[PDB]
Amino acid sequence: FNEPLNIVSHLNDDWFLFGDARSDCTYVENNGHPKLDWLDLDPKLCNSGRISAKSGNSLFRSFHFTDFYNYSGEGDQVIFYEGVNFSPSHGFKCLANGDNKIWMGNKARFYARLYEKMAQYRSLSIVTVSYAYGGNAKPTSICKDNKLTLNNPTFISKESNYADYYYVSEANFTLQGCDEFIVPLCVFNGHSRGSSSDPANTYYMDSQMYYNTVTGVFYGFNSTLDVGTTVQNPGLDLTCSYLALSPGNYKAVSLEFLLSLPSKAICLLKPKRFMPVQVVDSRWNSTRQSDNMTAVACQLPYCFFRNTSADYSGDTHDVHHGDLYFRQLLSGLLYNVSCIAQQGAFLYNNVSSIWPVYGYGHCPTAANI
Amino acid sequence: FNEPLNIVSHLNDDWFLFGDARSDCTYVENNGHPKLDWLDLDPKLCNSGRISAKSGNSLFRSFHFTDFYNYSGEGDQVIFYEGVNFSPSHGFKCLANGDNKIWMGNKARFYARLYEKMAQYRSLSIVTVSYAYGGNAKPTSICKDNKLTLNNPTFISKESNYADYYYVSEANFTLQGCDEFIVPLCVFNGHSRGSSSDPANTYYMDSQMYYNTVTGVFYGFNSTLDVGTTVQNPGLDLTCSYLALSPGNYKAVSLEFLLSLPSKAICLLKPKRFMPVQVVDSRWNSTRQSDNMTAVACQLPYCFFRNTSADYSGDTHDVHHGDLYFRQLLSGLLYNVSCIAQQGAFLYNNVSSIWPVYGYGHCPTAANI
Ligand SMILES: *[C@@H]1O[C@H](CO)[C@@H](O[C@@H]2O[C@H](CO)[C@@H](O)[C@H](O)[C@H]2NC(C)=O)[C@H](O)[C@H]1NC(C)=O
Ligand SMILES: *[C@@H]1O[C@H](CO)[C@@H](O[C@@H]2O[C@H](CO)[C@@H](O)[C@H](O)[C@H]2NC(C)=O)[C@H](O)[C@H]1NC(C)=O
Ligand SMILES: CO[C@]1(C(=O)O)C[C@H](NC(C)=O)[C@@H](NC(C)=O)[C@H]([C@H](O)[C@H](O)CO)O1
Ligand SMILES: CO[C@]1(C(=O)O)C[C@H](NC(C)=O)[C@@H](NC(C)=O)[C@H]([C@H](O)[C@H](O)CO)O1
Ligand SMILES: CO[C@]1(C(=O)O)C[C@H](NC(C)=O)[C@@H](NC(C)=O)[C@H]([C@H](O)[C@H](O)CO)O1
Ligand SMILES: CO[C@]1(C(=O)O)C[C@H](NC(C)=O)[C@@H](NC(C)=O)[C@H]([C@H](O)[C@H](O)CO)O1
Ligand SMILES: *[C@@H]1O[C@H](CO)[C@@H](O)[C@H](O)[C@H]1NC(C)=O
Ligand SMILES: *[C@@H]1O[C@H](CO)[C@@H](O)[C@H](O)[C@H]1NC(C)=O
Ligand SMILES: *[C@@H]1O[C@H](CO)[C@@H](O)[C@H](O)[C@H]1NC(C)=O
Ligand SMILES: *[C@@H]1O[C@H](CO)[C@@H](O)[C@H](O)[C@H]1NC(C)=O
Ligand SMILES: *[C@@H]1O[C@H](CO)[C@@H](O)[C@H](O)[C@H]1NC(C)=O
Ligand SMILES: *[C@@H]1O[C@H](CO)[C@@H](O)[C@H](O)[C@H]1NC(C)=O
Ligand SMILES: *[C@@H]1O[C@H](CO)[C@@H](O)[C@H](O)[C@H]1NC(C)=O
Ligand SMILES: *[C@@H]1O[C@H](CO)[C@@H](O)[C@H](O)[C@H]1NC(C)=O
Ligand SMILES: *[C@@H]1O[C@H](CO)[C@@H](O)[C@H](O)[C@H]1NC(C)=O
Ligand SMILES: *[C@@H]1O[C@H](CO)[C@@H](O)[C@H](O)[C@H]1NC(C)=O
Ligand SMILES: *[C@@H]1O[C@H](CO)[C@@H](O)[C@H](O)[C@H]1NC(C)=O
Ligand SMILES: *[C@@H]1O[C@H](CO)[C@@H](O)[C@H](O)[C@H]1NC(C)=O
Ligand SMILES: *[C@@H]1O[C@H](CO)[C@@H](O)[C@H](O)[C@H]1NC(C)=O
Ligand SMILES: *[C@@H]1O[C@H](CO)[C@@H](O)[C@H](O)[C@H]1NC(C)=O
Ligand code: NA
Ligand code: NA
Ligand SMILES: [Zn+2]
Ligand SMILES: [Zn+2]
Repeated sequence: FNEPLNIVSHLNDDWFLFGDARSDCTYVENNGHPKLDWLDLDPKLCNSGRISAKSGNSLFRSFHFTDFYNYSGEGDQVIFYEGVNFSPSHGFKCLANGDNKIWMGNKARFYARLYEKMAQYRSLSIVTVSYAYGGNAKPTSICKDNKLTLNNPTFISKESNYADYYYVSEANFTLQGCDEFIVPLCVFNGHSRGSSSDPANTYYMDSQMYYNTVTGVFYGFNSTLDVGTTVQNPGLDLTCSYLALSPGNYKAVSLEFLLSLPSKAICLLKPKRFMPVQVVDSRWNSTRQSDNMTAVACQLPYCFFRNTSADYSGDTHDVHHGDLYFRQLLSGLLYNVSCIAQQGAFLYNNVSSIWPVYGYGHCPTAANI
Repeated sequence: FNEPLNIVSHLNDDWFLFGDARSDCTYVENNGHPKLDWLDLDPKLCNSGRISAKSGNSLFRSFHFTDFYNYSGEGDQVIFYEGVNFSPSHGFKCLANGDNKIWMGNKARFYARLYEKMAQYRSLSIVTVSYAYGGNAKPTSICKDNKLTLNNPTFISKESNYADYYYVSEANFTLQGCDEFIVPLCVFNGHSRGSSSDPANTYYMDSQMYYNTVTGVFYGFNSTLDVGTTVQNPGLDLTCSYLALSPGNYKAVSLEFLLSLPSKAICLLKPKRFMPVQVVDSRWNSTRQSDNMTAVACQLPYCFFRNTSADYSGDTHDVHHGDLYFRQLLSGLLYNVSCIAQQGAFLYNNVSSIWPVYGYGHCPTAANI
């Protein structure tokens, strides 16, 4: 009786879900498909006011790239069912001889910070960050490929009067109107190039730091790897850490190569008593390559991870949308449960065959009578 | 039935207590006092092998000062009953016109890091940290008063050939043999002085950073305050942050004033599934001044704080040792409890009048039947 259920759910109506096409009731198509057949989410929840979901997008994608959706929502119990729209299938690298594995590392670090913080705050949104820069140089899109253009962090070009990239540069940015801010601090970790026409032996070791002008605390990232931009010595790409910062005026200081600074932040608002987030595995049908970086990110005590036992097997829309087992996993959002724990959700508050571990809510005992 | 108990306890025999005189069975006195009358700990636990406690000491005191006890112990459920041996009663400042409130801030930040980490590791000890320094200058005891001498971090003197303190200096240190290390990164935040004979208008703005040579990550602290070393402009003292670092070779870089680096670290070993620490309020009889910095440090989800409802009222030894209510609070270490939660310990695993919140162990229900 009352065994843990492999679902995501909620203790009361104070919940919120962040998603992609599989939770996006506003997507439109014109064909002979059944209505809303791309959904894993139950159509009854489309008008709940508790969903922020966009076909083709993810939190990581909107945070870093020009393909932007303003994910926003507030709840005590926060659930995520997204991530797949930045995966190894996309194969993103900043440069021709870059490394998607670095980008998978970035994915894991971003989601780990996000989940940790969303166990402690009710409200999430994505805000623009402005800068003040004393020179005439403008932003440059150093990191992109044929389908995605990175725009966070911003990279400022070299000033015209400088002959090389061995310069110090800086700009200030303001973080205002949120309790905490997640921003990226990144570096090209390796031997960077100014231009293709430069001598083979001239390269740069990118350095970047952010400095709080009031408190005087700074966090920094220097290049240490031997990887580069050529076929002979490949592997250079953009490594990012994700910092949780208090409101204030900040100084971005670059000691070598291009200045970078945040253009977007995750805005965190309204502290709550600690409540773990729930994360649903977000993957393709195995005809495409997926990753487990959200699983790497989802750790105790701040996150509970839920997954099915099968390939993602689309019903009518295509192979990648409308899976029976993910539909059943999400069906727990249709009702309240007594307790949400590591093993799953416990429907009833009284007795179970299994002891809940890391239980939240009104949890049952597994004692006799 | 089975209401939460205001005690510290354990789920099984896999527990450990860090303490001071009130848990130290090895202290000796020669008088007409009853045997072991300074203890709050039950004498039955003196030979348990689960206690690391020293009269006159605390974790913070041994971490920072020459009055050192090698606190060491391992357990799944970790309990702390210490802290009072660095308090406002001691009135410690690095300098004549310093600020004990800065030192209380340091106390809170140290214990917050320690409690957080001891919810995630079984084993704690204090290890020495060595350095490599390319100059001839030796350590100097810049921070002390009439009863305490700070020795962590170490401060290296100016080289003889330098005329002033506007120099860059560095030294490397190795962290080896632990899974993680807590070390202090500190700065004199204000207008520092080279010497009393210097012109009134010459002062220094202390800067310090630690840099991981392999990964290239650095963490830094610059001076920003206007406080100083004189009666006219007082308040300068040593502000410290407490960093959790992985094993490796590190570089301490000082851009101004004296170079500082770790001489001691908290050695963290043996990852465990998340289990909150229990902290007992550590204060004097109110004839002396206490602080609540361990309470500020003890936050959810990593720590449960326990306190009595009375002044600390010593029985026979003196006013500061052997309190009835603290004796009863610690008596929970004599037996196992089913569940340890935010409200207190629940003895039985089946039913209670109260729903456990943030429960660990085999927790009861408050449902009917
Ligand atoms: C991080 O990288 C920067 C940029 O290369 C380093 O700054 C230079 O360091 C070298 C020697 O260490 C000096 O010769 C340069 O004059 C420094 N400044 C500039 C503006 O180039 C910086 O030292 C590195 N950080 C650490 C902690 O080693
Ligand atoms: C932290 O403080 C150090 C030491 O004062 C700063 O280093 C100096 O900065 C000024 C201008 O910002 C330069 O004129 C000096 O030449 C710098 N170097 C040295 C060795 O004095 C450092 O800039 C401060 N950090 C930040 C992020 O502002
Ligand atoms: C090419 O792949 C994507 C896209 O990159 O936008 C992925 C979307 N999937 C998710 C999970 O967000 C997919 N949406 C649906 C309803 O099929 C869309 C959609 O097929 C196209 O925008 C229109 O065909 O395409
Ligand atoms: C496309 O390849 C590269 C190159 O290897 O030359 C990548 C460089 N980026 C890094 C991180 O090493 C890029 N540098 C700048 C400052 O834009 C240069 C540059 O854009 C071009 O060579 C044009 O000068 O191009
Ligand atoms: C002066 O205060 C202290 C000390 O600074 O060491 C505090 C000790 N208290 C704690 C809680 O650790 C106290 N211990 C006992 C058993 O009385 C000792 C002790 O009185 C002296 O070492 C010997 O009298 O003195
Ligand atoms: C005792 O007072 C002070 C002072 O104000 O002169 C404190 C200084 N410390 C700070 C942090 O400002 C100290 N400086 C050094 C480098 O030792 C000097 C110095 O020891 C003496 O003046 C002897 O030169 O003394
Ligand atoms: C996103 O929505 C939030 C909530 O209204 C808002 O504060 C924020 O400025 C928006 N961001 C962008 C980039 O439109
Ligand atoms: C950035 O802030 C610093 C410190 O307050 C200031 O000195 C500097 O002038 C600012 N930068 C710009 C471009 O205004
Ligand atoms: C993610 O996948 C890798 C490679 O298969 C594996 O080593 C790792 O344990 C996985 N992590 C999680 C949390 O599932
Ligand atoms: C989820 O389950 C599928 C099928 O069992 C498996 O391929 C996938 O690796 C699992 N996800 C994670 C993050 O381990
Ligand atoms: C993908 O989805 C289809 C259709 O649901 C399913 O039959 C198949 O098992 C899945 N996997 C692969 C590799 O085709
Ligand atoms: C969930 O509980 C709330 C009260 O906390 C109630 O308003 C709501 O109707 C419940 N939801 C369902 C689907 O029964
Ligand atoms: C709960 O367990 C205790 C200890 O065995 C017992 O005294 C009590 O009767 C039990 N209560 C119920 C409702 O089973
Ligand atoms: C403290 O004890 C531990 C455990 O034996 C040991 O590893 C460490 O080196 C000791 N530290 C000092 C400073 O004696
Ligand atoms: C400290 O390490 C750095 C980087 O590996 C090295 O360049 C430097 O020589 C070392 N310092 C000393 C004093 O050996
Ligand atoms: C500590 O004491 C201060 C001053 O009385 C008070 O403002 C603060 O709330 C206290 N904090 C805790 C956690 O008890
Ligand atoms: C513990 O209780 C005493 C007496 O009620 C009180 O003075 C003290 O401030 C309490 N401790 C904290 C940390 O609040
Ligand atoms: C301190 O301890 C004594 C002796 O136990 C007790 O009577 C008194 O109430 C306590 N407080 C003060 C301020 O003396
Ligand atoms: C606590 O439980 C353990 C078994 O987990 C047992 O060995 C021990 O005797 C118990 N302690 C007491 C004081 O009963
Ligand atoms: C637990 O609660 C459910 C729902 O009311 C009920 O069906 C069941 O009989 C209860 N079990 C016990 C032992 O009270
Ligand atoms: Na840079
Ligand atoms: Na310094
Ligand atoms: Zn369709
Ligand atoms: Zn005595």
